[PDB]
Amino acid sequence: DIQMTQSPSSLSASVGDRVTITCRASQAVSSAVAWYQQKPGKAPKLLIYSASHRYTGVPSRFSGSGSGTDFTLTISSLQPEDFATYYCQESYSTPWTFGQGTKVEIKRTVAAPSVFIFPPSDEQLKSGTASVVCLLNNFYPREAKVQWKVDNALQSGNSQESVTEQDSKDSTYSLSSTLTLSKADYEKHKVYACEVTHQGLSSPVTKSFNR
Amino acid sequence: DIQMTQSPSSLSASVGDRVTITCRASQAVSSAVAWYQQKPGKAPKLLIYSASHRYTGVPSRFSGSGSGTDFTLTISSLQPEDFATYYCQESYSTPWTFGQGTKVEIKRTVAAPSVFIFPPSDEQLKSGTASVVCLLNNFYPREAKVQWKVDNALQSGNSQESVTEQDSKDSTYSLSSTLTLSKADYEKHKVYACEVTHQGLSSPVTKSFNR
Amino acid sequence: DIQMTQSPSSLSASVGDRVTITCRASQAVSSAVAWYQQKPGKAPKLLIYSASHRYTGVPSRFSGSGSGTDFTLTISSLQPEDFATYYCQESYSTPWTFGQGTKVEIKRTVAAPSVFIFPPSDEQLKSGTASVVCLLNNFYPREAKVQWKVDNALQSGNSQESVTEQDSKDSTYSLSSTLTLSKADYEKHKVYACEVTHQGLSSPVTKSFNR
Amino acid sequence: KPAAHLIGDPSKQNSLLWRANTDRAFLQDGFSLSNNSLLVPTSGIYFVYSQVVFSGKSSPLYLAHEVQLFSSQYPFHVPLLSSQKMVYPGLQEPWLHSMYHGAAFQLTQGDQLSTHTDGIPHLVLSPSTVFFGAFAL
Amino acid sequence: KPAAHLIGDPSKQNSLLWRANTDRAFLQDGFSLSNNSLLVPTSGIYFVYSQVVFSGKASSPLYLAHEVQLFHVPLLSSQKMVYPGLQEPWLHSMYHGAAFQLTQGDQLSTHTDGIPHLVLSPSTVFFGAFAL
Amino acid sequence: KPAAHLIGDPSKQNSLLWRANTDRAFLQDGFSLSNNSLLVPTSGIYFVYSQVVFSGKSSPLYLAHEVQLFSSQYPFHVPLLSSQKMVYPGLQEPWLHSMYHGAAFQLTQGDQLSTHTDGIPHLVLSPSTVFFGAFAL
Repeated sequence: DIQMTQSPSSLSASVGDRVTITCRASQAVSSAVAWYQQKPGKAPKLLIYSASHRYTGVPSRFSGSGSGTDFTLTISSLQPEDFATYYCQESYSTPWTFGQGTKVEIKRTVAAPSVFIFPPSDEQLKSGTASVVCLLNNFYPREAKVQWKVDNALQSGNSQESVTEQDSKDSTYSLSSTLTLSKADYEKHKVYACEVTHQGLSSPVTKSFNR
Repeated sequence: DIQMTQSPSSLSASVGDRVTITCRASQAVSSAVAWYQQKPGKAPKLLIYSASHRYTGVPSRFSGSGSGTDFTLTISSLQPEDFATYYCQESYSTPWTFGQGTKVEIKRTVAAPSVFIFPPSDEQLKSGTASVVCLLNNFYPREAKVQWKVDNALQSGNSQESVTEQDSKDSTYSLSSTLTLSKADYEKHKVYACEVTHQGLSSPVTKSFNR
Repeated sequence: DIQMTQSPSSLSASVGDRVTITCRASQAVSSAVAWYQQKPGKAPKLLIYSASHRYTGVPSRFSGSGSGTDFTLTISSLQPEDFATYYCQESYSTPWTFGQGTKVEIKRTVAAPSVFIFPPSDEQLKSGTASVVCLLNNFYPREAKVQWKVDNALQSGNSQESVTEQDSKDSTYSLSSTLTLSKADYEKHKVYACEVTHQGLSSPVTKSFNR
Repeated sequence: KPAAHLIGDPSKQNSLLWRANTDRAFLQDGFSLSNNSLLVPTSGIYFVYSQVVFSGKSSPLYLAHEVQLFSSQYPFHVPLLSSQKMVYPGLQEPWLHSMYHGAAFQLTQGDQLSTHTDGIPHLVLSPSTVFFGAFAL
Repeated sequence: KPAAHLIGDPSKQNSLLWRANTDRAFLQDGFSLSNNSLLVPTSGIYFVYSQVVFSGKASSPLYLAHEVQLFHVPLLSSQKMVYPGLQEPWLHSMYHGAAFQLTQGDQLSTHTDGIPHLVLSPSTVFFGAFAL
Repeated sequence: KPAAHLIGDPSKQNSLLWRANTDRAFLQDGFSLSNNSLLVPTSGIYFVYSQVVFSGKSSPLYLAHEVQLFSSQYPFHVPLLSSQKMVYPGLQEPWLHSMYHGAAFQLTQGDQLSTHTDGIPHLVLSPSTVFFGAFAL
């Protein structure tokens, strides 16, 4: 088909900033390119068709340029209701493939995460399964790494993570991670640790407990 | 040529009624059909061209529909001023044949006529002929019967009627009957009478004079 | 190429007058003719394109006619600010050759000049040359005569004149005669006169200064 | 914007009578036929076009097809678009000639566009092979 | 106002694939291709045109055709029938165009017979439409 | 809306000279000739069309007609619309070949439309048979 390669995948910006999003196509594609805005839990919204034409009621801080292969969306002075995901889309051929989207998020200062570790409840252990949770709280930027060690042996494929959206006050993130393993394997071992790497952390933080 | 068969020849509807008129064409005709409105002794007015398009300054109660062969004028809410013959016309070929028209009458509550009688003028009796005139005023419906008795002896072939068109406000009619006869025969008799029959009169009204 | 022969070369009319200017094209030329208006020291203004179409902003009194080979710019009510040189231009071929222009002067009731005499500056006299300036201010018609008298001995070939273009409000001219001579010849004489002859003066005005 | 696309009536075979009342043919925004002519609805520029197709098989066979404008003066008919061909005798195989053209013409309201054809018996009457059309610029 | 001018891909020579992404070819104001058919962007009246050119150099007759369909109903049609004993090379060109009422999402496509014999360049083989 | 329809000059017979100053020829709303080219009056989409007709009665004869767009690059002309035909010697009868084509093009203001022709002497120089034209969409 035709591929639409948006870049960057995300970018952090502040209000009144000029924001430039690029969309590169696998073919030449006339000017048959559109741009959409999407906020979570809502449908997309047409901003731009025909590469540069602005759809009706779309504010003039939005613009599109480009021809052939390199297309750009540009917000001139960002506004507090402009923090969304922007999709480009080829309108030349069928199906009408969309790019993978660029997320415009809020810039703020670096914020080290605050780490907490939680052992399994006792009543959960009656179920035969053991969930260990590591909480990374109120950090920025989003890039954080969590390592699970069980008696200094590090684990691979038994953890799941989940991150929140920027908080509505300090614009920070929070990460939960859940090591999950049988009551069997859980009893074999004593020390359970959760090692965090972040940009605000000058050395890695390890939180841990004994059972 | 092409023939435009309109139907019905004539209809009667109350104010605020939806009125619907059909026109069937001899051929297929694309959508090349126009509709005109003609009040007595006036030139036609263009209402609809191209089957469905309303000419400028034609009020929105007039609409046109249809395609190919069966076309339809529609008045959504009939107004007391909409009494007229309506013509369809084919705009496809030449000559541009009109249909035979549809007389739209307005239906009203019943209204007894006011009867007035007029003797012959003295200056007309010099001429050797005597016109007697009966006026029936502001009635509905149009169907009225005028009898001329001269000394209780009713007349036959010597009167003529003429009726006005529906009033544009009260939607009524008026009738003039003219009994015409020689000065000689006018002076053989004394009592000249006018006997009006109408739906609005439970009992026939006669109006008369002596000479 | 195509030659454009504009006529007359110039003309004089009073305010209110209907002024007609002709342009004849060497070939047939459709309606592909334009008309421009140029005031001295400024760029032409588009007046009329496509022979008869008035460029936007251009007042109604300006109109263009003609087709094929004879073309006409017409000013119906000539205005005091309508003085300029009007050009026609063939727009059909390349290059887009212009007519030679027509100069329009505005006619006015006669106005006498206001004379002013300026002596040489003290700092110019250190330079070894004396410049004496006479000023004729706000007069009509253009034709004036400036005599330079030095101790009543009138001067020949040592003075230079310049006239402004007609005012766009009052339609009057202004003259500036500059008598120039070495400091060596300026030190020899005492009385420096400027004598003005005009149509609004009933007898020549002399303006002088003692050295 | 006024437009019209006309088609031959296949029910004639010895005449090319234009029509506009089927699938694939139409009058729109004011066009109209008058005795096999198409009637210009308002003055303005119009792209006018027409296609024909002949086929078949003593003397040479003259094919021709022209889009005309009716006029009041001599001629009575000025050609806007013209094509000829001339198919000859000894042709051991069946033949097929096709004529297409169109151009822009300044016309006025009530002008009459007609077409004249030579070799009408040889016409190929179908919606996609014989047509006459015009549209306002 | 919508318009497209499409052009053949000469990297095929045994299929006539249309494209609007080069110099001289384009989509404007709503047109789009979908599987080698031009999609009509809105309902209205369009002028649709196509040209092809076949050529050869000379057992059985050779049937040439080119058609603009409405994806099947022909809008524009032409044939020619080149036969055996031709002592010189040949070349047939076919052009046509006309106004058609189309609706949104209608699919303009083209069928061709004698594809190997096509002359593919921008100026010889094309297919396009514009809204009136 | 810009439009132009051009005709050949019959007083030449050895060159194809476009002109717009006669009946059935025109420039409208900004079109302009420049050294036998058509000058595109503003940027936009144009339908550009042309027609020629050739006729006649040792070596093969080459006919060709082409609508070109002047370019600054090389070979300074890019082909928009092209046709050929190849009329050969041993023809016992007179011949006549006709070439039509038109398409929509994206042009900008100042672009120069011209036509190259091969076989100029054999051209039928009349208003309904040889013409060049363009109009704005």
